[PDB]
Amino acid sequence: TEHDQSTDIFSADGRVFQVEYACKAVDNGSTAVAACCTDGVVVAVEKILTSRMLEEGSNDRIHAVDRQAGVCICGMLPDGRAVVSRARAEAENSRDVFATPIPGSVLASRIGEFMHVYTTHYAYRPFGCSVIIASYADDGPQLFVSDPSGTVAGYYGIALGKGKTVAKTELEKLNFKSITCDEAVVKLTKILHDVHDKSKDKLYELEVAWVCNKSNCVFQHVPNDMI
Amino acid sequence: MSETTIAFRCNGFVLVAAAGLNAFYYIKIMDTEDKVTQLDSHKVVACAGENGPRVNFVEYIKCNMALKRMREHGRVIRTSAAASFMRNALAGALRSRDGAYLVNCLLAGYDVAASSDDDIATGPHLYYMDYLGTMQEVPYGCHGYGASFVIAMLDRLWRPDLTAQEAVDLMQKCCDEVKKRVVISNDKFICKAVTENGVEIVNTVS
Amino acid sequence: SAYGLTTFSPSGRLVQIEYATTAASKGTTALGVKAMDGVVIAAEKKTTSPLAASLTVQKVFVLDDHVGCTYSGIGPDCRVLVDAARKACQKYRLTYHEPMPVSQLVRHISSLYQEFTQSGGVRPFGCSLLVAGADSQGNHLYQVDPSGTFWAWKATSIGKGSTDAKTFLEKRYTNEMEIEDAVHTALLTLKEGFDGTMTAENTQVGRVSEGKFELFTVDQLKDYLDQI
Amino acid sequence: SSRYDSRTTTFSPEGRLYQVEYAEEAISQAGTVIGILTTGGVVLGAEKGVQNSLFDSENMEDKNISGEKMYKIASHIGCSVAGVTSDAYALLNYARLSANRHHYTYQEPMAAEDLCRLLCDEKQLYTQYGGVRPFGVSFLLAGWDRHHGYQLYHTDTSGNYNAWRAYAIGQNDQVAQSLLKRDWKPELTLDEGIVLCLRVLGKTMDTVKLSAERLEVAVLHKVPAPATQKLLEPYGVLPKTVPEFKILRETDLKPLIAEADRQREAEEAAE
Amino acid sequence: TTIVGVVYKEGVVLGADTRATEGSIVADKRCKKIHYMAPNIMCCGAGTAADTEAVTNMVSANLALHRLDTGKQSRVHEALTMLKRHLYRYQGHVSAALVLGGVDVEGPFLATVAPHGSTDRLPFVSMGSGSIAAMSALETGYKENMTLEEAKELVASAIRKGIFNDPYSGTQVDLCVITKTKTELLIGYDKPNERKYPKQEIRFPPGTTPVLREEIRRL
Amino acid sequence: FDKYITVFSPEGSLYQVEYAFKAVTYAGLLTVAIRCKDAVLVFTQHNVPDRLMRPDTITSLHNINKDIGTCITGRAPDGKSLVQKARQEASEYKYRYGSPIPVSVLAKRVADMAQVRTQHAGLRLMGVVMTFLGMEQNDADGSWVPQIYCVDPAGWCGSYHACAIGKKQIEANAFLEKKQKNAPFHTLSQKDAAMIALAALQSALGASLKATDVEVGRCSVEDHCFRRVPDEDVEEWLTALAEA
Amino acid sequence: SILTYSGGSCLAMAGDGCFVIVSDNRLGEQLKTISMEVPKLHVINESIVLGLTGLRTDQQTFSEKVRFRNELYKLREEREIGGKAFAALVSSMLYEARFGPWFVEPVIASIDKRTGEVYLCAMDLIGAPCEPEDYVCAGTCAESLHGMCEALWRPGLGPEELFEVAAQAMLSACDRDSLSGYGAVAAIVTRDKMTTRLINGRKD
Amino acid sequence: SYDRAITVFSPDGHLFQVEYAQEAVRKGLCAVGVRGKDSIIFAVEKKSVQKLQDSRTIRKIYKLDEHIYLAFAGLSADARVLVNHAQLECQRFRLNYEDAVDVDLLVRYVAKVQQKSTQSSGSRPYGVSTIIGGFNENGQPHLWKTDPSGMSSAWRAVAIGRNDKTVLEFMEKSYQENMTRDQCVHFAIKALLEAVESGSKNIELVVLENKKALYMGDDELRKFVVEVEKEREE
Repeated sequence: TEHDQSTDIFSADGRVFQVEYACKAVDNGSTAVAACCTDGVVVAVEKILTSRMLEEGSNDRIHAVDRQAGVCICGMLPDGRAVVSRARAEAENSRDVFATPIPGSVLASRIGEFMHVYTTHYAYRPFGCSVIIASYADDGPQLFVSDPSGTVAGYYGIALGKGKTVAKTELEKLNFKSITCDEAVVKLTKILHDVHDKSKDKLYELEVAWVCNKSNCVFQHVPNDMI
Repeated sequence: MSETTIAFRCNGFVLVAAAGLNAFYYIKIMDTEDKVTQLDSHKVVACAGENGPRVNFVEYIKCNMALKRMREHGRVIRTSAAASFMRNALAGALRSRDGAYLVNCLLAGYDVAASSDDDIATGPHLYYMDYLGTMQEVPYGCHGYGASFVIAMLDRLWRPDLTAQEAVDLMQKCCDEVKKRVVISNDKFICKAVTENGVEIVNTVS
Repeated sequence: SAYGLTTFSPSGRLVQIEYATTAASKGTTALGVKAMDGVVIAAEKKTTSPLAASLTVQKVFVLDDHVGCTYSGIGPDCRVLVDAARKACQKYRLTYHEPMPVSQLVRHISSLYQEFTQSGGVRPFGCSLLVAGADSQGNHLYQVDPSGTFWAWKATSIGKGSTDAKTFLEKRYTNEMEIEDAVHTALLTLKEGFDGTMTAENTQVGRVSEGKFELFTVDQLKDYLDQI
Repeated sequence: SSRYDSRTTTFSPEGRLYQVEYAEEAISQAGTVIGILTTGGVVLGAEKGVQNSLFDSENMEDKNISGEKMYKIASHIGCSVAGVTSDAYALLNYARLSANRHHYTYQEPMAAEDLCRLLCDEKQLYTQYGGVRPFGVSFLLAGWDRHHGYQLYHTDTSGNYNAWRAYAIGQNDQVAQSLLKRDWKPELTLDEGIVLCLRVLGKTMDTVKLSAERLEVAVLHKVPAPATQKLLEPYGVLPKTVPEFKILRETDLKPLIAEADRQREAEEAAE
Repeated sequence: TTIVGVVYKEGVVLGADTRATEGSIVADKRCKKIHYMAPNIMCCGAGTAADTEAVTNMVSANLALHRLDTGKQSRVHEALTMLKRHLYRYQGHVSAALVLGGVDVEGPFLATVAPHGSTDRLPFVSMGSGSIAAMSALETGYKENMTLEEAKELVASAIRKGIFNDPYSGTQVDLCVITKTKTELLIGYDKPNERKYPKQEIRFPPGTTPVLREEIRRL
Repeated sequence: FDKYITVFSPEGSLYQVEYAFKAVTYAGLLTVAIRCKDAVLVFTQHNVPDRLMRPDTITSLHNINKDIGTCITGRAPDGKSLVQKARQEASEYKYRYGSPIPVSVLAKRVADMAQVRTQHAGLRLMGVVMTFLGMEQNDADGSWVPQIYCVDPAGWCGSYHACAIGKKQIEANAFLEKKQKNAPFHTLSQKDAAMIALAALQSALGASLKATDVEVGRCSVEDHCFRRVPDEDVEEWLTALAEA
Repeated sequence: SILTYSGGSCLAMAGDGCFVIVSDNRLGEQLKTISMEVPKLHVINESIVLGLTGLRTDQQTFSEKVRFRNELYKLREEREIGGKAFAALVSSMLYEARFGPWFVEPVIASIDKRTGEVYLCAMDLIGAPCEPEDYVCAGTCAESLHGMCEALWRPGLGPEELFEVAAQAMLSACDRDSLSGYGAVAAIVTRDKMTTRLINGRKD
Repeated sequence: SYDRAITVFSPDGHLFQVEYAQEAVRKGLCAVGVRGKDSIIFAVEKKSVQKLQDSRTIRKIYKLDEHIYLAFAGLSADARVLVNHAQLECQRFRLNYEDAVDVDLLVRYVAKVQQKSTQSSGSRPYGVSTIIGGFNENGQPHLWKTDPSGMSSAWRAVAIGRNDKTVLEFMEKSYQENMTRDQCVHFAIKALLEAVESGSKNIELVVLENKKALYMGDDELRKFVVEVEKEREE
């Protein structure tokens, strides 16, 4: 069992255990959900509070990375913040060098590449976060997830963290072709209130954001009255 | 060329002389600087140029020769090997960033057997060098504005079998002709002999 | 990583160099024979399956117009030595405007093997080479091993079937063979150790003669196989 | 990755450097090598391995630069090695480069003890800095210089060197060192030295007759100086004799092997 | 120097004169100015001799490495790209002008490369100090789909205009023919400047020169 | 110790290289490539387990340039890192020599990237097989010929008439060997080649395939470019197989 | 001019199985003469002689570098270098200093021991070679030398006749030059032997 | 570039790499220095007498400058590297300040090189202890010792290497101030023969006086040993 001490070693079965362990940190974190409508994309996440004395906005998990795109972090927040910085730099590079807003599919593939490189070298460890990427540039609305292995995929709806098995069940009873961004906020918030476990985590709040036609394809937090 | 240096070898010695002058434009600061520097027990170098380059060049050669001595059981190095090292330092500097050392030298030595295994021909040697790194063994040689007058005299009067007394006389005639014909004042000379017994000052020449 | 992977052991052995030499001695069989007017080298190229294209598999390489090589052991390791050798030959022509002698090329290769037995962070190469070529001093055949040691030979073999091949060559070798009798002898020696039927498609052959090194094509090799 | 570092340059608990000791054990397993100081030169002799019939010559144009065991470093310095052969080639190139740079800078030959000291400093460096194994080589060096005449040095895997009138490294070095301690004398000639070398190799190999195909012999001696072109070099001065390193062939050894077999048959008679 | 090339029906013909000068003196009356690049590719050079020599040797060696790696015949466009990239990096300080010609699987190819690194692919070119005179024969004589014999006569006539009218060109014509299958070099294809008056022989009797000293050495 | 870094074991082997090959099967998918008279085709399983995933974002096929395609088999993000390095290589080649890189040359360059990690300590091997597809030109007549080249984690590089890679590759190769005995694959039409590749997938998976379960790539003499084949063209090859 | 500062000239000629190579003896600083005993020839091995002209510090530096490379060649290759490979080596060392050159102009003569073929080369200061079959010349009286050889040389001379022609060419050219003279030295090389002679000239 | 940490603290404040270096020093041959009125003696044990050794022995007392000498104990190859550094520093000092270097200042430079080897990543300590002695430009003698940690101190007499602690107890009793050149040579030979077996060719010796240095010959040394062997019987 020396094979699980660094990310630069395969096990006999063809696995990389340090990356699996990093994934377990995401699976024990707070729940997130997201949905891709015909207008846009909506993201929502549960924040577990550690004190009743925090200001509002503390330890935000959702961050803008360009005018038209945003990221939500699951698992370890300071690791997520390092990925947010990288993503900001790739979006700026696309505007400065190629004179375009970065397409959603390209942004997700660069984030994946960046995360993968920390699974290859004896001197670094894998990130302990999964990132939800939400974008609306010239390729339409797009929602992607990148995990600690650096694997990247596109979704119509998705859930992450410790409530994900149940939350997935409830996202399967939505109609993705038809739904608008105002309905979505009500349904997504409901799923998150229902999976919350009241024994373990006593204090919590919800954080919600979107990018859609209503907002002029600007990625932003929803106004706190719509919850 | 404001300072003249002269040297010549005969059968058991080399004589070396150089002018004492230090100047600042047209003002004589002093006229007794010794520019015939001793490098080891049986070797001297006479250099012409500004004080800064002259002193920094001879201290660099002296240091490397002392280092080489102690990584060699304290044995006297041959004159041709010292000449070869100096030439290589002058030529090196010419193609370096700081530029050439503006000095012109005459190197003189008397080679002596290291041990009983040594099959070196013992004798006096004299090498002319210039600031570019040119190096030639010669029987006599000079630098400075006075050089051309003295060289012609030596072409006329030098022989290999001069005695020590005839040679000291001949060096005094050479120095007097520099004073007679060169506008730049070279009023005092310092002279040294290199022999099988080492390096000594010749006091009767000035 | 910048520490050494090859180290001495209590009886004075360097075991990673032995283990690399064991990997070389489990490769497929190659051999070489020096005649009085040239040199031949040959090697087995059996594929694992008939879904593999035979033509593209290379066991014999041109290093320059006068010299070539073959190998046994780990193929991807051999490619690194073949690229370094090609480069050295061209660098020698740029400086002296003549072909690099085989003695000098072998020494260049040998010093690249020696670095991977001492530098930090690397294991040794797991292949032996046979090098054959022509220069002003004549025709030459050399062997180089993972230690970096090299030897000049009249005939020899490397790889799995290498002991039986060397016993067979010791009997049949003479100092007065012509080049064409050497090609015959080389192909006969391979056939002894070969598991299955030797064809012009599953074997490869190269030759030094008249100061040039050349791979046989499949067609040329078929003519020689129909005579043996 | 740091948990797999073997720590080659780390002291161990009695001030020992284990990699240096283990490399010394490798030397003691190699072919025997002998050196002898005479009044006419230095002799170096080595046992070659068993001689297969399929071995070939490199067919080099000049024959006195390298054999199997003996290498020229400069016109006045030669050597013989025991240990890891490819490591010896790396240090031999370093020595060749050092000795010829000195001649470039001073236009005279490098002293023998100086070349030996540079070589040993290159070995010491790998025992103190840089995390890799040391060289596994021992050299006998033969030289001539104007300071001390003929010299014979030995170098070891720690980077230490010493001077000798006769010495042996490799396989049977306690047996060889005992026979030399008996039969060496201050008044040996070059030919008497070569015979004394063949008899010592004879004994350690353990064959009654000396195979001329299983030995190698080199000498460092002084020969008449060649041309003296005073037209092209008007101030060039050569001496009467210059050092030369020579590798003896099978037509120079034939008479000297005879003399070594007769002295072997008259030492088996008294017993 | 005068150097010339044309494309014909099945190939390329390159030509050059053979004089080298320093100042107003003729240093070499038979300098070779047609250099080997590959079995199917040749180059003529004008400019600084050392620069021209160095560049063509370097690219010829890198093309040989690339044939061993890939296993395929060298393409004339590759040679052209490699020359151009080297010349551009040195901003004209490496002063080589070149005419490159050869034949590969896409047919005949002829181009020039200027010292600053610009190129031009054309069906007839000239470079060097005789280039204007030679180009006057090319524009009057060139046509589409020349035979091999027409093309050799046209290149030789262009080089002779340089030889007779430009002071820096002279002596004789060298040609090089490059086809799909072979490359043929024809040194001294035309020699229109023989001796008119035979060289008077000036005999010095042995012992004429005074000698002071002598050394001998056997080898 | 030999189990954890790239050094030799006593039998002459490299264990991190063996284990990187188990990573290829662990991923659980199967790929098959085949070359016929005028084209080369590649068929890979399209797995979208999760009903909420957007299928057109999950692919194992990628263009390296206009004229060369790859298929990744094994650890997916490892394979995407090699796609980016191959893209960079093909673009350096074009700058230096002024022409697009040939598919045999590119495969060799990627094979050298792999060999470097088997011989230097501290970077993990990539647990993938990369298959490269493209047309290459002959110097004799100037005609174009399709090629398949595979590159494995040891740095081996090789060309094939047809190949299966991934889970149950042993059973799918056996199957193609049988079919080869009837007619060499270089005589076959696209349709006949396709029926052999789809039959091998089905036989080895032990299931039935719809067009949405496979993604297919192609280069041809007619159109050099590497392109995805439309679902309708695949349906008609499966239909044609179900009959016979 | 930097190439004419130090003085000196060199010539080489080819014959039937032989060559002759000749230099002057002067060393100066522009019009001042330092020494009258400085020949400019260097024997590389039995088959090859190098003549170097140009600035004297670069003649001494460049010839030492060439002798150092030649010593390492012999230990690596275990053979003497031949004339064509030696000139290629020298050209490569000059081009390495393309943009800050050595101020020297080499003349090289050699004879292939086996065949008896003679090889001559002259180079400019950045390494461009010229390899005629008759003669090569360089130095301060190059223009005059070049014309004397064109008039006196003819094909197929033996050692002694070829010597006479080369000496007369060198002495006539030096008499029209202020910066070269004080006699000459010559080497005569065949397959079998190498002779050297000192030629008497004027003293001005 | 290897940059591993080699010399580290362990749980009771020990630096093991430095103590192991100090063990290599105690295994080494014995060396002794003695300061007199106007002389300094250095005496060293030699490996052994052999028939085959070359008469011209390799020197194990080194000259650093005209007026400074060094003896050592421990690993001979590490000591040669330290000697080389100190020779360069003596010449660097003349180049920068014109004067000849003082002995105490050269000892500080050497001690600082040893100390750095105990704290630099990627390298082990020197396994060497040194004795350094000389005269300033005003005729006053100095004698110093350094250890592998970089600690330096001045002594009137001192010993290092094997049986250092025995030779040091002998010297503590018998040492007297202001001894003569010959009385010092006697005292040093005597101290060495507490550790060493015979006194034939297993001693080398250097006598350093203001402006003169001497590697003692075999004949003058034999005289001094018999005189000492006679007094050890009493």
